[PDB]
Amino acid sequence: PELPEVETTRRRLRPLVLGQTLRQVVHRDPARYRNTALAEGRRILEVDRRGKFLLFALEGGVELVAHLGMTGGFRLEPTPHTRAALVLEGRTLYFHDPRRFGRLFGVRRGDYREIPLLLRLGPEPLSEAFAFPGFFRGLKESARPLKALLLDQRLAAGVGNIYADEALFRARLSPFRPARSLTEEEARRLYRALREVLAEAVELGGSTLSDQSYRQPDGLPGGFQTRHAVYGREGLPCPACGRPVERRVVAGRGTHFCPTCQGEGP
Amino acid sequence: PELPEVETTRRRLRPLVLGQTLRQVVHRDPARYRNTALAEGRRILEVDRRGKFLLFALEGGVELVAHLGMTGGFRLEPTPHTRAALVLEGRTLYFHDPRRFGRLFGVRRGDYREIPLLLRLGPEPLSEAFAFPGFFRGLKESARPLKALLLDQRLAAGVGNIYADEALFRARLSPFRPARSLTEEEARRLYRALREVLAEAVELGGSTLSDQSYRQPDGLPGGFQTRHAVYGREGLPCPACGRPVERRVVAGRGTHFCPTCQGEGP
Ligand SMILES: [Zn+2]
Ligand SMILES: [Zn+2]
Repeated sequence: PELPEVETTRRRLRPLVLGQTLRQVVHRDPARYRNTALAEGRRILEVDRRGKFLLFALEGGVELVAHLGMTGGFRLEPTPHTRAALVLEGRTLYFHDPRRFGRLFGVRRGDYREIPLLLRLGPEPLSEAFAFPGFFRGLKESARPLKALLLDQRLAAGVGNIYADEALFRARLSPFRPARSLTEEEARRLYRALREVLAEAVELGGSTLSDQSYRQPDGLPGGFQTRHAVYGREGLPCPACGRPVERRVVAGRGTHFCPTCQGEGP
Repeated sequence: PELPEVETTRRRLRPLVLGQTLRQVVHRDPARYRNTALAEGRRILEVDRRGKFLLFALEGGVELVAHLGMTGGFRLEPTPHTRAALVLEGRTLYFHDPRRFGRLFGVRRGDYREIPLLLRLGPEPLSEAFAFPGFFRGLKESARPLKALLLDQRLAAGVGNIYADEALFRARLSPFRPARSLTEEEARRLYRALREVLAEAVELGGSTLSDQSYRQPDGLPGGFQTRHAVYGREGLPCPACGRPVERRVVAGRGTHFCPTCQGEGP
């Protein structure tokens, strides 16, 4: 679940939760679900998103921050691996998290000292805060692989494997070359590709694949998967040159790409 | 402060905080003021008292429990020893506490796992629930000194040194005799005296001793100390027989009494 999936969740949850009192946050894991008691007995005023985090604005200056990791998603009905429940006046949201990567943080509005990942997040890719000047600066400030850097979310929040892979293919750039090795012309292509890929994905309700671990609360599948050029298409023809898409796993991280179009491969 | 001082605080504060939004509980001592963030951003629905505890009932099923201790008190103006502040929309309450014995507890309504005393407190002395049969039975089961049973609070919630001493004098009973040694007639006198002294102390707004430690919220002193017969009057004339009031200490525990009038005197 990346920015497009989480943004879709935010948009779909608003109609179902705005105005409702969050009666209780039921769970049995104070290590992963921190200070949730702070959020109880408060009316939900809004649902915001920062990166991949979901932030429920609660009456009285409090926020319930949700980290939807890599499985953790909210459902309208309980599941065998539901680890927490947000009990509202009219309905209940169940936190489906098979691999316990999810997190919840009851905090005073804006106080993210205990949420390091949220604290260092770069600007919102689809906002005016994500400007090319700063983007270019950040790239030249790093010698690490271009892909890896994008995943750190310091240059752009919410970017994961799917969209980094699709943006790199769109911009025709190797995911493995040094970030600072990019020319202004190239960096500009990636800047645009990243923004266009993310925007399109949001418009199509995100991507929905096989395992489909992550599901939207209404169960409506996304449609950006129909635009995937490389992600999840290993062995299939590159949509540009027909060459079989390659999937290389480096440092435990899998990356889809076309060796020909992205200047890599054997 | 004992039941009378705490009750006076409750009565004085209610007209000032009822219906007000508790915006924040300001302090920098999480050791003594625990989970206060739980109470923030909630309207104050009531200010209850159980024994010597003050409880602010907050919208959303939360309670801010306050234990004053030896020198704790809420003031309408800040003091050199203010340890915390309850910032309301219309005003601010300051928790004055020179000796730092006071404590604050933010808790879900009813969850007194951290304040067990609050769960075992006996009936409220000035209530229909405080009955003689139970009181008498409670005394007949103890070989411990009468006064110790008045301080237990499982028998008489809210009673401390001042009112135990004063009740015992009014009832003309030895503070040091075994609780069980009392006859039913003696027990009935102590029962009545205890209730009258507390009721009277409440009427006069609590007791402001020599240390001038206790003061109502606005700063005005209580006025029951003028009715004191033996407390804080060691060496002064008993008001009934003119003999010098004595003060026996038991392991850091003073007890004022008239030897002659209260069946003692060696
Ligand atoms: Zn290709
Ligand atoms: Zn006397």
